[PDB]
Amino acid sequence: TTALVCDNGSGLVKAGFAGDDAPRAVFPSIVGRPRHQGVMVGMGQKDSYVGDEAQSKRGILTLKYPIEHGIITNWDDMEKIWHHTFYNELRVAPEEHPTLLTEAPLNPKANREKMTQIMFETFNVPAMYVAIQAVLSLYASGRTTGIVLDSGDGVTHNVPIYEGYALPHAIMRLDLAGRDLTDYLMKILTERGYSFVTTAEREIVRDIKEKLCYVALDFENEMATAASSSSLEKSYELPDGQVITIGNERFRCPETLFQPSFIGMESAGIHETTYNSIMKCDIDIRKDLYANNVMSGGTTMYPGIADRMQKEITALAPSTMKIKIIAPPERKYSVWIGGSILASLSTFQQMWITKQEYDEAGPSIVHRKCF
Amino acid sequence: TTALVCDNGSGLVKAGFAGDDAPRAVFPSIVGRPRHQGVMVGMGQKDSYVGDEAQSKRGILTLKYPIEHGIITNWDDMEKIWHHTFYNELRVAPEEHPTLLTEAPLNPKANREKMTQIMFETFNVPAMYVAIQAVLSLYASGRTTGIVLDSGDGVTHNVPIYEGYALPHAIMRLDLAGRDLTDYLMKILTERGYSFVTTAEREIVRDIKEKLCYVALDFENEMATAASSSSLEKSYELPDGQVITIGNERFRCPETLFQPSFIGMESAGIHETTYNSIMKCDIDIRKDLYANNVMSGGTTMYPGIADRMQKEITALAPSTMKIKIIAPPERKYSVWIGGSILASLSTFQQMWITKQEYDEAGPSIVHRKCF
Amino acid sequence: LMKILTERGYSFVTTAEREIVRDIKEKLCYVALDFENEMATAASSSSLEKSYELPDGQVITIGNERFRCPETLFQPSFIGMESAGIHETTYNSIMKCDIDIRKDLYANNVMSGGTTMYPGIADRMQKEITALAPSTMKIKIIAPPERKYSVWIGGSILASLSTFQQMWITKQEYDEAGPSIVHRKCF
Amino acid sequence: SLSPDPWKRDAREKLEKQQQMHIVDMLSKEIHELQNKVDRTAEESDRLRKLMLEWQFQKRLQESKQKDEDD
Amino acid sequence: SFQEEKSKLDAEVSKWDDSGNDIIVLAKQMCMIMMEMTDFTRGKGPLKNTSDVISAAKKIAEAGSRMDKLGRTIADHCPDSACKQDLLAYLQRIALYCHQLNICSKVKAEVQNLGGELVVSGVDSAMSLIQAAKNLMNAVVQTVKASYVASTKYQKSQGMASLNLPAVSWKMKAPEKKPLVKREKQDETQTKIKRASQKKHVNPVQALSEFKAM
Ligand SMILES: Nc1ncnc2c1ncn2[C@@H]1O[C@H](COP(=O)(O)OP(=O)(O)O)[C@@H](O)[C@H]1O
Ligand SMILES: Nc1ncnc2c1ncn2[C@@H]1O[C@H](COP(=O)(O)OP(=O)(O)O)[C@@H](O)[C@H]1O
Ligand SMILES: [Mg+2]
Ligand SMILES: [Mg+2]
Repeated sequence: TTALVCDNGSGLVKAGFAGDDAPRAVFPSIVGRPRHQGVMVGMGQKDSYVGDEAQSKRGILTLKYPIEHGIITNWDDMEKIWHHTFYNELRVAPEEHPTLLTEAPLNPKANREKMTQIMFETFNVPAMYVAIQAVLSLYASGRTTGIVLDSGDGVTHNVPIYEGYALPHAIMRLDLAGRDLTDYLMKILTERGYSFVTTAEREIVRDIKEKLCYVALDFENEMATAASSSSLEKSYELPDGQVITIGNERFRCPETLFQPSFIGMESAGIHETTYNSIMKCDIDIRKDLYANNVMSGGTTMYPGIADRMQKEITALAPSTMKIKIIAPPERKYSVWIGGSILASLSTFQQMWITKQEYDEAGPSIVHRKCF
Repeated sequence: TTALVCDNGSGLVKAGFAGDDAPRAVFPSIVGRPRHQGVMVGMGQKDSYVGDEAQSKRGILTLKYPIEHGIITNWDDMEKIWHHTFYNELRVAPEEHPTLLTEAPLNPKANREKMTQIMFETFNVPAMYVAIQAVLSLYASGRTTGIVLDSGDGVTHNVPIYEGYALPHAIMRLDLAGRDLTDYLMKILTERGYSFVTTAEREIVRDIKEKLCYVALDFENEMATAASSSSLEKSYELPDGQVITIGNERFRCPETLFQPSFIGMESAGIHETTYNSIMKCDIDIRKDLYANNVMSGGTTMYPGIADRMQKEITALAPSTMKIKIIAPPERKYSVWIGGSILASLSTFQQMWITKQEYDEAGPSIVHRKCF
Repeated sequence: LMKILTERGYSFVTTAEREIVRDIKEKLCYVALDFENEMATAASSSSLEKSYELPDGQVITIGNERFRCPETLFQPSFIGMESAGIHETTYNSIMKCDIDIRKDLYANNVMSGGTTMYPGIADRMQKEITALAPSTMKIKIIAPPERKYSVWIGGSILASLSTFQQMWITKQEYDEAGPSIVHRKCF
Repeated sequence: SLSPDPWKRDAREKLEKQQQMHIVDMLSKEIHELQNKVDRTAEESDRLRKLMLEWQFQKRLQESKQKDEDD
Repeated sequence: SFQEEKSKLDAEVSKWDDSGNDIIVLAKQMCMIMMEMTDFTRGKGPLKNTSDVISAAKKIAEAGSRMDKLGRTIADHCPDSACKQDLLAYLQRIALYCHQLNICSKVKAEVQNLGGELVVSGVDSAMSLIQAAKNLMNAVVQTVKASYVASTKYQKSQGMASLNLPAVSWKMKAPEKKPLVKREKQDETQTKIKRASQKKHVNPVQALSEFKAM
């Protein structure tokens, strides 16, 4: 019986069977409930929509996110999503498949303890295991050394790995991801008179960001050219037939990843924070860590982000060093792909957290075994 | 057994049995009393005529409407009409037939509380229920998503509904209907030398409107063709044999629906009242509301009213989207048909207002349940 | 207020009558300290009824609508809006600041504008804010009597300052730079 | 089946109308049979009397109803 | 492998004549009727005029009542849980849509007799019944999947005995693998206004085609 590889991030839930090369369920991680008054008889018995059906009824629903900043905050809703991805999206029996869960580094200790307790007690999974976002990304790249920059929807973190060995002291975590960029774009658009205030409208701004935003190779030059001409303008059509225009906001929303002071944060940019982590490593392994730079996650999908990323690192590192950046076209699903490889490994079949171990040790077994 | 379905409006009264496909009693909602000296002995005992029999003796009566602008103003005459339709029209005993009533939205609360009190105390029905007229129009249309434009004899209102959920904040009610068009026609007709001042003569003018009036696609262009030629003239024969002629007044009377300033009202036309109601809804459901635009009521029976509405909406809405108008041939009885569907429904048989609940709560029970 | 006034049978539809409703609101409306208690007391007795006289001489009576209209500030769902009330918005803003200044921001809560002149809004805001903040902190609300003209009073103070004459927008500055000068200088 | 449906009521009305339209033919046949018997009995006069009365009223009703389909 | 394929057809065709005792076979009968009236708008199906659509309205509505009976039996034997609550939610919608089809079709029938076919000469009166038909089918697809989940989840549970559960006569297909990347095309260059992606609505034929007999 094949294992289950579930990658439940802040924004989307990816699930599938171990050994495959693609997930089978990719739906938003939202739960919506009606906020209006039901008049037609028999149409109001349903009181909770999960996933794709919730997104198709944004007009009469309020959308909540069970996960924010990679930390689960609502547990009743999270159980609903897990039940939805086993019986509806995958249509399998949870009680006869070991399940592989994933978690981000430097999360609260009690977070994964509650994740394991729910899996064994409720879904009766025979076994389970918890992995790390950045570690699984290396498998998808087919390398054993390098530094991983995973930028998702709730958290951005770096993990340097050399010859299959980790350096926990050099791991950096930054709570600035795609969700923060959506809020900034929502506020910036008010300069032209466009206002979105509802939770349903926030999903419209997310669609605009993924279709019109890009990273500028040089920020100052683009600002000078933006005001002089109108060659950087683009138009987007709202669902109600209205058309909006965007000028310099196209390259301003993704640019705050390098200047977090725009949103008010004191943390350094992504280019600087990965440079600090490299110099926190030993001097012998820095020679190759400059190369083998792996980027993963949906936030790393902006056009020209790699070109800007390489230029900034070059200006910091000595001129003798060679700087390379790896950006696969499939990097949105890199975390899940590495999960399938690990779950189907021949030598990995001996550290699944079996149910018998859980009974004699309680939920605290994950800390001493799972990494 | 069978549950009565009575739809009492400003002009007409509709009643019948739930589960059927057509009403069994349609008579005018007027009560007349004699106004002349009686000289023949024994012929003056009758002092009040109700319904059709009052309409046949207009020459010696003063007709009055117990309901105006959708609000019951004479509770003594209203009980006369309710007794007429239960014994002389349907030939049923109210003691064993729950009844369903209708009432327009944004109506005073005291209207339905006193309506319920009469039903339970006077006629002694086992159960009852009060619904919204605009909601019942969607039941008869075989739909669950759309905006209903209901225009009867006293009130015109708009109610948007999406997936069986109402949006109370987007409901617009305008007190302008057929009875106001009849009064304007009498004033307009005086230009040609015809005078109708008696209440009995208002029924003559009402019949003239229903047989000769129409809505012009373009008012300004039609006025030009009215003066140049005499091809728009038609003649009507009065009961006493006199013949009248109508010129441009045929399309001037129904024009006040789109130009309420003719009567002196400051409000906007019915075309941009619906557009304002749509624009007050959420941006995501506006696509399904521009289509599925349902029209109901006898005032919407003028020739060309559906085509005129579509032209006016299309000029206001964005050109990318499509606007549809639904005008069923039987739209004069849409409100009653929806009531028959709701009353006979299996899932509805648990939300009647039983007489037991009225005992422990009084007339106020209707607000918490009927809505 | 115009929408919920039709429940009693009074209808105002024209723009001229919208000014009549505004005058009624400014004289008869107030903020309820506890919304649920006021609802129960309104149904139990008619001690909250007040009368108003229209220009034509008619007299209308208003019951529980006096405190329902200002309640939509704290419960925007009444008018169909989704965002949180003013009591919660002013608390979300505080949490978005750094922790070192939150103590001083919890105090010195200043109100302004005519909308904040409802009788009891100062007390209601304090009750709701304290229920969200930790019990250790203290909450103070400043409600000057002249807060309807607070915005203008500050403006006269700034323009008359002796160190402000160097940041005006001279006409010759606008002549060569155009209307875009207002963005970088004025704030 | 789940809820009362108008088709069953329509069928019931049609069956009732057909029964009413055949009972008059049965009545006419009974009148013809009792009329043409040369022999007479005491317990037959009242029956035959009520029968012509009912048939004559039914024929009058039919004649009045027929004209309503014209102008 | 030629002989092997014949066994699958025999097992599959063996359930097409179950006399409507199973839930899945009833839903398949439902969908075929709806496609006929859906294709009536294009005028390329067995139906030819409005009167054909009205006759089809009764057949799909009458089959709705039997679907309600079949679904409710499973819900009663199922212990209270999330799956049971979801199952009963759609059964409320089936009663409303089925009742609407019965009354509305009767109204369209009487109007045909009174004013003639020229009143309903336009196809506009036809989509009133067609709209309610596809509304009913969406609820029928949902209640089939909900009924299946409760059957498989509580197959061993007491009270499910002597019942025709889908868990013992049907199997689910594994969902298709998602594409790793959306392939770009050259048509987006011509369009100067970037629009939102149209939502993909599931087709009832495809939603029911994933069922396979044991
Ligand atoms: N083409 C794109 N350009 C920019 N941002 C994107 C694009 N596609 C997705 N995103 C953003 O990246 C996020 C993707 O989330 P994902 O990569 O699945 O990680 P997680 O599962 O942790 O949310 C989304 O929140 C979205 O806002
Ligand atoms: N064919 C028609 N053309 C124009 N106006 C009509 C027509 N039929 C009815 N009306 C007007 O519309 C009104 C219809 O009343 P109706 O909708 O049946 O109930 P209510 O009394 O609730 O409005 C009548 O008062 C009549 O004046
Ligand atoms: Mg992720
Ligand atoms: Mg009406």
